[PDB]
Amino acid sequence: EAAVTQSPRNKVAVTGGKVTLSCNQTNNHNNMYWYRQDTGHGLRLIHYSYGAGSTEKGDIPDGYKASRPSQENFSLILELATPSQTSVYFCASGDEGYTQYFGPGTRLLVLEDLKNVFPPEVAVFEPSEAEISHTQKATLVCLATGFYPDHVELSWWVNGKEVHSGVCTDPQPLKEQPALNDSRYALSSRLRVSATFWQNPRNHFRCQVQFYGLSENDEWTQDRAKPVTQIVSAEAWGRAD
Amino acid sequence: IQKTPQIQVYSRHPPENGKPNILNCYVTQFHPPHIEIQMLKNGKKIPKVEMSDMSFSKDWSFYILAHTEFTPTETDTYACRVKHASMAEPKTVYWDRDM
Amino acid sequence: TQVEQSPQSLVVRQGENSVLQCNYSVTPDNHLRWFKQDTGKGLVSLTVLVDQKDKTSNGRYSATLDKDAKHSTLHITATLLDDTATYICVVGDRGSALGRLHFGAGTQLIVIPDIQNPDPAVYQLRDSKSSDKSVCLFTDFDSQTNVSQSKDSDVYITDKCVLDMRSMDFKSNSAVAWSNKSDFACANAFNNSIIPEDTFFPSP
Amino acid sequence: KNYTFRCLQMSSFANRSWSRTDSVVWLGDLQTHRWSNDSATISFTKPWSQGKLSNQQWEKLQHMFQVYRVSFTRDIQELVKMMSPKEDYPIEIQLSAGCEMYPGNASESFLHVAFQGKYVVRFWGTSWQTVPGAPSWLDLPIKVLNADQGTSATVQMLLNDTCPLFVRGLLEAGKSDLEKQEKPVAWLSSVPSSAHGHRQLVCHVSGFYPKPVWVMWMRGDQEQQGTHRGDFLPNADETWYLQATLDVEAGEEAGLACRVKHSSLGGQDIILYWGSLHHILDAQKMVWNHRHHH
Ligand SMILES: CCCCCCCCCCCCCC[C@@H](O)CC(=O)N[C@@H](CO[C@H]1O[C@H](CO)[C@H](O)[C@H](O)[C@H]1O)[C@H](O)CCCCCCCCCCCCCC
Ligand SMILES: *[C@@H]1O[C@H](CO)[C@@H](O[C@@H]2O[C@H](CO)[C@@H](O[C@@H]3O[C@H](CO)[C@@H](O)[C@H](O)[C@@H]3O)[C@H](O)[C@H]2NC(C)=O)[C@H](O)[C@H]1NC(C)=O
Ligand SMILES: *[C@@H]1O[C@H](CO)[C@@H](O[C@@H]2O[C@H](CO)[C@@H](O)[C@H](O)[C@H]2NC(C)=O)[C@H](O)[C@H]1NC(C)=O
Ligand SMILES: *[C@@H]1O[C@H](CO)[C@@H](O[C@@H]2O[C@H](CO)[C@@H](O)[C@H](O)[C@H]2NC(C)=O)[C@H](O)[C@H]1NC(C)=O
Repeated sequence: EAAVTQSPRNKVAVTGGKVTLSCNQTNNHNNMYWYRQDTGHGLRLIHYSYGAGSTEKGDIPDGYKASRPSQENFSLILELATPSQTSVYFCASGDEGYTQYFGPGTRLLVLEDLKNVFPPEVAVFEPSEAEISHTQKATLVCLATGFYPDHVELSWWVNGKEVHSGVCTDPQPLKEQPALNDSRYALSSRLRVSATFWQNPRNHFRCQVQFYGLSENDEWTQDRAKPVTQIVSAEAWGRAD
Repeated sequence: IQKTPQIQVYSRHPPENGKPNILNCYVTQFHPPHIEIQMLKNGKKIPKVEMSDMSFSKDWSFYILAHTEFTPTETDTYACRVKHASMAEPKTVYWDRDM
Repeated sequence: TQVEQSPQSLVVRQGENSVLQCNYSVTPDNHLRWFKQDTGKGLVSLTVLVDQKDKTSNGRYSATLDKDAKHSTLHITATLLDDTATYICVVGDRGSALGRLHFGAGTQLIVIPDIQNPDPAVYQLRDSKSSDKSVCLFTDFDSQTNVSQSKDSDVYITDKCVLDMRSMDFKSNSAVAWSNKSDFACANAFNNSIIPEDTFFPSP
Repeated sequence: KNYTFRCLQMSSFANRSWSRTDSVVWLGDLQTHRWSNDSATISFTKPWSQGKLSNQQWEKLQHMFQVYRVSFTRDIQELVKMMSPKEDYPIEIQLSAGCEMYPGNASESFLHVAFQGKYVVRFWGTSWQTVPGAPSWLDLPIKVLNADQGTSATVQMLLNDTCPLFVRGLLEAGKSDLEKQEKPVAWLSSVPSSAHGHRQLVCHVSGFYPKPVWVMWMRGDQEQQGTHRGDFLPNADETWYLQATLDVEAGEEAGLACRVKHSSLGGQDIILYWGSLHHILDAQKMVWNHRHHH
């Protein structure tokens, strides 16, 4: 019954650019908190507030500024973004009590330049006859490949409607060049149907991916297309033979 | 700053020219509790002066007792110099055996 | 580190019990909270222990607290497949807003389903487009079998993924392997992993 | 007859980083404990300061106070961030906790807090309460302090049960020191009055214990109604000093006497006559050049 909202859900930035992570609470909670979650650590406190106008330093405040303009909103300002600030940021709120109510989080990736930002390339691989014949089931494999950053959401859609049954998408993407840091990611997912369902030519299958990249505010000068927050897809139809 | 201290200088035993005694300095009614208290003989500070544990009364006013060994005479000067944030200059109070 | 959680990760069979441990050095220690965090999701509170010797329950979630040994343990009895998440232990140093929260690094819980009849096979699926490229699919293996990544930089191997085709009440694990090479054959794609004797390698 | 036990806490906050908490404990007019900011453990200023408590009971009580000292410091440091900038550094906090012991199995327990020299908050019943005429911006900090149920529960116990039990045994442990009788010693001196032709006759009486004393300027059976009873000044050896003043017209000194009544004397009051040869002999032993007089 005590909700906390954050904006944006995902963000890409250039080392040295201003970033503003927003938080909102409508519980009339006096105190608000900003944390960052990193692999190998717990949530570390960056800044906190005791009401409108107040902004107090947390345990890790270097490189961050905070702003509490009202009871509802609390901001985390990164006047000069750095790749060490690449983290997932959580917001909380509370009253005089000890309980803190957390927000959904905000993924922030701080890259050198947008030159290595690329959208994915989606391909749908058709089930093998050996599976159809042996298992009497059919798996379609989708491959969202050569994208950067790893901010994605893969989805399966058949004959127009979205499916969640028989679908399985990789939790984490895999690096194409794991040695390199700029490394473009790859993600696989599979939809398993009945052999009779795939062997129906009136059935159309589609794998569509959600990409969280560039904005209209981001300047682009490169020859190739602007890698903005996009939706790339690939399709396959049922086969009687 | 907030409150000015009250310095009171008195001897423990009846004063006698030549017999050793204890000279007390009772500083009271001061705020904040940060205070510099020193005892003087003629003009120079007494190099070994004992002080009580800084405390306060029921009216929330602070107090501290400073005391030293001394031999009163007809000519030797004795005083209690106190430095507090309430006074722009240190308030030194001499010992008057008849007071 | 003021809050330490053991083990770093735990794997359990669907329907079995899971015990998660929390040990801390936080002074003072007002309460201990246990959070559930799904991958990419926020922190959902499961239970809060406040007394020197406390015991709590949230249906399937039960927990203990010994403030003397500064240790708490979380019991998840009859684990569901939906319990696959990170469980975080937090210690508050005040019974009010004046207190600081001391977060543990979390313990990753992985709930593996039971594969009633393994049918290990490595299939080769070709693209719907006239591209000539293809993938390898290691599927229907036991949940005990773990997929090893590639020792070859030009070969890309995904991790095991359990799907559920609800209407057939059937669950199956799968991994995908691919390469932009000619030499690459599906029969020898997943050989870095422990392949069952009865694995079906259909010929193209 | 009725002994008040008080724990006095002196917390000084200079800025965001600098602070120090020093405390003293009293049982009547005798100091029992000392705890400086520089000291990890509480120190005894009497051999009976532990009371009837065990080395285990006292150590558990000690650790409780040890975490309280570090916690309080950060707690009020966070309350100034809450009120900010309504209240700013330097800040002075004073706590006066304890209990008074009355005849029978009964006592009244207290906890009074003074901010920037003025009494503002007390612990009463089950919660922290702002006193009448306290500033309104103390309401939120008190609401936040009252949210802490663990501190509230231990403070309730510490006042209701621990203070009466500890002091009942503290009085028994230190009976010999409290009931100790120290005989006063009196001497006479004179200073000029603020009024022309007048003299201020001073009767110094020092080194008496317990504190209750009777000092008067007499003229036979006549208590001189102009006699002024000074404040009780302490001695370093835990005894007391008090002086009684009498403004006389110069020439009227002959006949006067300083009479002092104390428990230690046993009916044998000190009758100190002015012009007596004992005073003449005494007066000559304390002569001086009067340099830097008042
Ligand atoms: C030698 C003599 C010792 C000298 C002491 C002489 C003065 C005597 C005072 C007697 C009170 C001491 C007993 C209190 C302890 O039992 C409980 C305790 O350790 N409390 C901690 C930690 O609390 C935390 O830890 C505890 C562990 O036991 C619990 O888990 C608790 O729930 C958790 O929050 C709190 O921070 C203390 C906060 C109280 C502040 C009250 C001050 C009023 C503010 C005035 C307003 C001014 C406005 C501010 C500008
Ligand atoms: C320690 O002693 C104090 C007294 O000095 C106790 O405080 C009293 O606590 C009770 C609750 O336990 C309070 O009673 C309440 O009264 C209201 C009406 O005023 C009623 O609505 C409630 O249902 C309840 O009966 C009582 O008012 C309070 N006394 C004061 C003066 O505030 C305290 O409980 C004792 N604690 C321990 C641990 O022994
Ligand atoms: C906070 O206040 C304290 C005390 O007023 C300051 O401490 C003084 O620091 C200087 C320099 O280090 C010393 O010479 C003094 O002796 C210190 N005073 C005491 C009593 O220790 C402290 O510097 C202040 N801090 C700030 C940032 O204002
Ligand atoms: C008052 O006491 C506190 C401790 O209760 C002092 O702080 C410590 O100072 C030492 C200095 O060597 C540090 O190493 C510790 O880490 C500090 N501990 C804490 C908990 O703060 C403080 O310096 C003292 N203040 C004064 C004025 O003496």
